[PDB]
Amino acid sequence: EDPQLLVRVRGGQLRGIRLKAPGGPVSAFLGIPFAEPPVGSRRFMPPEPKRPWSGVLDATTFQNVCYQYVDTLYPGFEGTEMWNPNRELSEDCLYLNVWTPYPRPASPTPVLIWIYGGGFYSGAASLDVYDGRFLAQVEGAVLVSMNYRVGTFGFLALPGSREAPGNVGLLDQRLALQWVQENIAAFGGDPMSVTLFGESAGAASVGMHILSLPSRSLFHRAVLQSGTPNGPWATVSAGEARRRATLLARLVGCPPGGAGGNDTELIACLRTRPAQDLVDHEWHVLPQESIFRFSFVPVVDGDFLSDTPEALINTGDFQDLQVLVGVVKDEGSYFLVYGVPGFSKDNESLISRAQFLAGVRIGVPQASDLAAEAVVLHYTDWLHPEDPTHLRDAMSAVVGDHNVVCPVAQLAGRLAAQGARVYAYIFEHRASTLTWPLWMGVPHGYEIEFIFGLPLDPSLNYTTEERIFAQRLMKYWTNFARTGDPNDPRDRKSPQWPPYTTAAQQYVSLNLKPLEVRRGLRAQTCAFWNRFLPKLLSAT
Amino acid sequence: REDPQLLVRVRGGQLRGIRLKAPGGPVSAFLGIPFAEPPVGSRRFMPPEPKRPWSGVLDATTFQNVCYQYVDTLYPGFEGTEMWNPNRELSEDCLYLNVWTPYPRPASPTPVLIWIYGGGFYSGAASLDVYDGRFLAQVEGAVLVSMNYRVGTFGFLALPGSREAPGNVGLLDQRLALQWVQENIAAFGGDPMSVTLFGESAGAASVGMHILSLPSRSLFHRAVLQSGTPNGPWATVSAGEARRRATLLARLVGCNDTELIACLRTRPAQDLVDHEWHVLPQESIFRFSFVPVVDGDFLSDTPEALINTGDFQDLQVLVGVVKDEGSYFLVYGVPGFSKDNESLISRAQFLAGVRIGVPQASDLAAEAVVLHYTDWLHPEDPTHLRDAMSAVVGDHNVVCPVAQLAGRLAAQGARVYAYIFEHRASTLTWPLWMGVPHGYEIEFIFGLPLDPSLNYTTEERIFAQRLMKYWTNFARTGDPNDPRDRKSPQWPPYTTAAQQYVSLNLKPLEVRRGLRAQTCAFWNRFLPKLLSATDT
Ligand SMILES: C[N+](C)(C)CCCCCCCCCC[N+](C)(C)C
Ligand SMILES: C[N+](C)(C)CCCCCCCCCC[N+](C)(C)C
Ligand SMILES: *[C@@H]1O[C@H](CO)[C@@H](O)[C@H](O)[C@H]1NC(C)=O
Repeated sequence: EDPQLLVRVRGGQLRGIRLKAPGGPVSAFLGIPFAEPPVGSRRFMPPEPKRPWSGVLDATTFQNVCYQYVDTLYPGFEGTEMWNPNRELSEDCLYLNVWTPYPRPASPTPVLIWIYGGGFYSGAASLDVYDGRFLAQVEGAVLVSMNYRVGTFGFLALPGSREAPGNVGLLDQRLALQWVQENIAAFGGDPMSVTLFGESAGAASVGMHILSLPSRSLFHRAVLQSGTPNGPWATVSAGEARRRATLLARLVGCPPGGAGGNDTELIACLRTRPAQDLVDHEWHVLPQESIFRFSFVPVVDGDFLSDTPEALINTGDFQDLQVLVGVVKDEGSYFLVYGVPGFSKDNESLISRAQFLAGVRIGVPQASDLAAEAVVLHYTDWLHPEDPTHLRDAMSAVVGDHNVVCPVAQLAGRLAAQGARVYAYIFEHRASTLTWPLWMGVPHGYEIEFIFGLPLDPSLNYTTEERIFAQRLMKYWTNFARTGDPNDPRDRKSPQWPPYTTAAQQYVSLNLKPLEVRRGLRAQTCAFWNRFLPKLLSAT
Repeated sequence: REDPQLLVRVRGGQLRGIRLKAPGGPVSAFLGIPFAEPPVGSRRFMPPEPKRPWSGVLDATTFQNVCYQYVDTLYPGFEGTEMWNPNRELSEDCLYLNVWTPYPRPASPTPVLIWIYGGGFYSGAASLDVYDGRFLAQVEGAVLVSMNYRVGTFGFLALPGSREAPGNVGLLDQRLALQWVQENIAAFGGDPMSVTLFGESAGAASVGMHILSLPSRSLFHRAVLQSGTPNGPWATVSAGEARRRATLLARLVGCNDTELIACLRTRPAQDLVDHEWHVLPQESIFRFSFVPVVDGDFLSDTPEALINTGDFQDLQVLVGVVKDEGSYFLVYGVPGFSKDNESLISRAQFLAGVRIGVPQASDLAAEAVVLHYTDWLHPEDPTHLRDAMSAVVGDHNVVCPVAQLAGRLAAQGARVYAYIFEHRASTLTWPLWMGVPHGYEIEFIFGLPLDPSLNYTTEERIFAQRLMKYWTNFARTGDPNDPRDRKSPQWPPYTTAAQQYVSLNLKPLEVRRGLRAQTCAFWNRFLPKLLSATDT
């Protein structure tokens, strides 16, 4: 047929499809099974390498989304729907995608592996905003985006157990990585320049790979957008993981009656429950009412993660590492409508003070009273402690800083200090297209469109600057991808992006106006969160 | 034959004053008038008993003894330090007051201004050149009274509940002086119905105490608290602490409460002064040995309690603070600070100094403080660190307690006026790094720049006038604003809602909202909870 859309892989033949990007043709190999479907008695189990196949495996289309909760908060609303599954749900979802430029690159092009985010409970490479055709067509890079097990399926764990040891949604990603290694070669990809890049929980994931030895040998560069492995939401202890597994199990009738004491039977029992049964009780295992906290996520097992990601970034050796890190203007905005009284995407959410005080307890569930006070002290504007507008924006700040920004900063600094070559940024441009209210500004995850290059598509209603902007962004990423320096290669155009350093603390303003270097990532505020607050908590 | 204008008859007898010359004219001055029987011998530690009547004409032309106290020998010969030291023979017999009126004495009853001097309750005197009534008297026509009150062990050593050493006597001395004015001030042309109290540091604390003590409250109508409050970390002590110290000091000099006080009364006054500092419990600064005890008598409850639950509708108050309240004190106990160099310190000193400045803090409380006052972008910059250490001490001990008091008073009916003094005396002898320290506003209020003999500038003289106008207008009408003269900058009341105060500097008045708002919420609201959580 066409040697361009026909490829032999370590397991067998494949057939891609030829996509048409604004600037030209692209080869796309969608739905490549990287592992044997983790269904049946394989559920909660580490993934296994897909067995070799006979004939030509079709790969002209997107596979099934892993089993996960579907958002029903705002039915029909693009702002939420855009994140929901666009393919059928199934426990048989272990496939990855590959975009290569048409025709295949002359020599070993650098590879950009994307890891989607969604609180470790949702997400899919199948998504529109994760369309890696532009970054291949335009920047000529080999882009790979895989699907990994979310929710209970990916992270339910009974630490120490043989049949649900946890973190399998990560081993999924790791397995996709080992694949890209021994197989990307055939797509014109360089198995020597693997640059991982993900947002939210994907970012947190990327971090996990950096912190996990076995994952090291599978990548060389890393980008962590709006998320880290060290936060208050990305991991749970062994005890908590268990307490939530058993509880979820219990709710689903596992085991039935007053029988118990055997984890194997407990999992065996769980393995028989319809997928939707688990998803039904996913949210009932949280210990307190909250936001930006997820039920099933990576666990500190002492295997995939040898110790807390905190303890790891604190004492790891990141000398050789080259990382790109960042954040958006208002991380915490999106999460407010999902459980904080007074907040809706429909009104301006001009909240009362009491609403704000309550909100603080939700957004910071692990906080004792005194610690809550501290947070209130810090975020209240005492000249106007009643102004609804402040209270509103302050709530978004508490959430966004606590969960994303400060942890980012804590990582960046701890990384740089450890030997890493870190680069930081603050995405501040609010897409014109954006359907969420003005009050949320630049919400968690609204940088993707630009990094992926969606504004390049003419049909989509993006402004010309946004297009130029997107290209600029794609440039930084791909540049960081090949070189390990997001800067205009040789061609020293103009503004330079300096490495974030402990002493200097430099990050850049990623927006319409050319680069604009700044110092201190909420330095003051994050000193509160990263230095003080912790000891306030470990006292109370 | 006598000058009819300098001969005054007072309840205890007659007295002759002296005609003084102020820059713009003559002024009458009656100095060293006794208002109490000499608190000596067995009268030591005891409350003041009224001055017994005398015969003949008492000589009220010269200042009297300064109350027995400690003398500041830190920087021998240094004006900025000596300007506060005793300028008359020390003696226990020091209970006298001074009145300054225009010359000739005013025809119409004029508003009285009563000055209570600073000095951390361990020192001070009305004898001091900075507390000179002559300018206020001559330029504004005020009747200015100022008294001496016992300090240190003599005026504040307490064995709560005993008869022979009840404590707070120095505060009683001031009250007695306040009564004396009530009675006798009419004789000089003063109006007993328009008494306005004003003080600085411990002086302002004392003023606050009179506001919070019922008896004293019916002896004045308005008040001005300059860089000082009744509430706050240093102004008062528990009854148990007061006793811990008193008992300790007693033991330190070789001494049943009665039998103890008896022994302390045989000790030479200097023996006491020498040991008064040995009783402090911790390595600190801006923390004094013998201050007002909360006896449940003069002070029914704590000033904190009292300002939170009191009626203050019938009160007009002027409160303020100078731009660099902390500096002066760093020099006294925080390593790395000297008047001689620029005192740029290392983060290590800043850290060890916060424990000096907030001696009562727990490691966590301290760390909370450190976190607040650090510039995390340059946590090592000695300049910022130096400036910051000064703010910790100023905010903790003065600025915030003032903001607290302003809010509580305002909240509970009072009419409050607030300011921040920002001008640095051109003639200032303290290093430029100390900015406008604690006490360097006084000389302007009292009108010293009006004396051409002193080397102030023309602007400074004009400034002094403006301030004297502010104070007197307030002492006169409860409002510091120029009445008829709807001039230019109008000074609005501090309200809990708007939180406005003004800038007292060479430029015209400027209104500012929120007095160290965010920082004071840390000290006032949060720090205490954290403090109690981590307490002993
Ligand atoms: C922004 N994306 C999507 C890319 C990543 C964010 C994932 C976190 C979603 C927060 C809302 C959780 C709501 C939980 N429920 C629906 C159960 C209330
Ligand atoms: C300017 N006036 C006279 C109105 C106020 C003077 C206040 C004196 C400050 C002394 C601080 C001592 C601190 C404790 N140690 C002994 C450690 C220095
Ligand atoms: C916004 O709307 C939600 C639900 O419609 C409501 O709970 C909230 O009180 C509203 N807030 C304002 C400020 O209108």
